[PDB]
Amino acid sequence: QMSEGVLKPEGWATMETVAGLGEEVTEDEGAESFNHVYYRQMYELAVAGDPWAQREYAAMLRAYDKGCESYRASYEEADVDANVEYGVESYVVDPIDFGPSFDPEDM
Amino acid sequence: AVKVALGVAFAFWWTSGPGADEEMDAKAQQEPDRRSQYTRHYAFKGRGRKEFLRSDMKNDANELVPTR
Amino acid sequence: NFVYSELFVKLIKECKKRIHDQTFLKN
Amino acid sequence: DVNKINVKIRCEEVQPKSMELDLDWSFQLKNGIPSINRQSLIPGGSVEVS
Repeated sequence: QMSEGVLKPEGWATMETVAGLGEEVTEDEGAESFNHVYYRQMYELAVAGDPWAQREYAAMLRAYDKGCESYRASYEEADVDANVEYGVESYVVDPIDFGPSFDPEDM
Repeated sequence: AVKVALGVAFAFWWTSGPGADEEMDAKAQQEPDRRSQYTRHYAFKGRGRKEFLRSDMKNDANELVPTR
Repeated sequence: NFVYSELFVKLIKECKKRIHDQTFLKN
Repeated sequence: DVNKINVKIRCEEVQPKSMELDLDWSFQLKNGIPSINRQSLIPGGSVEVS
């Protein structure tokens, strides 16, 4: 159990609409890891004073609000579409497949 | 017709090698099986538990979304 | 006085702009 | 001619044949000689034909 190869731990996951403010992004580990510590640093400097940090933190806040309102709008649209497609009925999962048996398999 | 005759005719010669029973004893004498693939598991019941191998962990990406 | 804080803000802001920007990397 | 439309259809048949062969051997090292007798290359695997 203690010797099973070269390991690698768990990291930070990023909220995609506020990282790369508005515009679409791509994946890279170093950039996301930079952004997570960068915005905590800019928050501390903006609280201490420092108008250049206050600009960056306010711009991030603007993108954060816009993405959050867009995503709740998408939730409302999906709920309305589901209430149109089915009635007051709900969607039902597939049953689990256990393989063959000497039984009628929908018993 | 020719192929299924010649393949069986060659199998008769190739299968008729000398001894033919000491290798049965050699194979069956190792009643310990071939070594099986290791997984992390619990001690009491042996259900698998998750691994952090780098060559698999380096492909993983997650994100955060608001809740409803 | 006050020089290292200004240089720190300028350096991490430029490092955010021209490196470590995922929209830049996407384009 | 911008008032025309040409529709093109591509189709693929299925390739139906498949098989899988899964063999295993065993050699006992009395010494450095790997025991290459004729009654040693007989495997112990499985055959699947679909």
